[PDB]
Amino acid sequence: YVLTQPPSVSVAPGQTATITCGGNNIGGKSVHWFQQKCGQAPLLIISDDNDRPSGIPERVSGSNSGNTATLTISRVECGDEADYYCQVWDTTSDQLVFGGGTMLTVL
Amino acid sequence: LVLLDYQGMLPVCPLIPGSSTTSTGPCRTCMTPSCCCTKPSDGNCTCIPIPSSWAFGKFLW
Amino acid sequence: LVLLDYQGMLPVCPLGPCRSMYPSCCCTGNCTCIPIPSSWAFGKFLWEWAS
Amino acid sequence: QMRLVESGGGCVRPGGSLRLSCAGSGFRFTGYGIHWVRQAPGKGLEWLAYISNDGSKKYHTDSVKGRFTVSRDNAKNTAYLQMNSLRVEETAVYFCAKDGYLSAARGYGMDVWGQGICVTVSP
Repeated sequence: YVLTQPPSVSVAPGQTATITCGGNNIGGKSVHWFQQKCGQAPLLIISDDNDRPSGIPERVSGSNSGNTATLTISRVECGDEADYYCQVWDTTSDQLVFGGGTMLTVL
Repeated sequence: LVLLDYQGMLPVCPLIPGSSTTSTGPCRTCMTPSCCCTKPSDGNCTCIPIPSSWAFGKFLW
Repeated sequence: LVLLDYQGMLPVCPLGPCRSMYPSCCCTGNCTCIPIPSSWAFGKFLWEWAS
Repeated sequence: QMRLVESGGGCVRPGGSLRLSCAGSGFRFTGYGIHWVRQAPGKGLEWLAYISNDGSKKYHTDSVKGRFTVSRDNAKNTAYLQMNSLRVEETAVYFCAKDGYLSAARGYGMDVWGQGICVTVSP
């Protein structure tokens, strides 16, 4: 179950970023989005494709529909530079699958 | 009320063991009174679906 | 069974921020969940089912 | 708060073995399944294994199946990952992350990640 995800996304401080990870049947799966800054443990920022955890800035909003699931970060600060990873439990083979990671760049 | 839950018309929530593996999950996976969910103080919305039949009887056991 | 009910120790979904452990919400976009009544969940469900 | 600490990493010979303990605290360790992920030195996250909230259901990736083996001890609040026949390309940073759902048979998604222990394998 390949979870394609763009290798990199570049934005500007104030604009918005959209990291779109897409599987064959990603609409029927629980997409979780994790944020991992350089030299740090990944941080869960989106669960159940939209449920934002406690302390995560409200600018972060996930989505999931059809063949693609997107993570939108609005008004990105320079502190949002990280790698954002998709994660879904493929029930057909019972394996958790991560995306390729999208290195956000906020200039 | 005994024939009703045979048809699954009584949506009694299954108990989440909290110490033994179950068929719980998130809201999205419920689709694949639809399911009953909890928000533990140290976890996400854990959702377990109601049984399609004998929900009340299964709950009472 | 009704004493077990007035204490609200049997959760029945009537027929959203969430909340052996008793589930505290029933859910069906976002995850919208109706809370389960604290007491007489089965009684209220039966009252609404016939109404 | 909820916090996981990995231990047991370090340099091993190609073909050695390790058991990465994962001490969890601040949460009911008995109610949540523990994942095990690895990240290559400069590459993306790679799922490695998962063990349920009691230990009944344990899943492995295909590249590690038959070599790695998850385990846990809820009484001691730890989770282990015995990694046997470790290869050269196995050097990475290994995280243990608790699942976010109570008593789930499948690890639909992590909630709290471990610090990440660096495992190197080289002569």
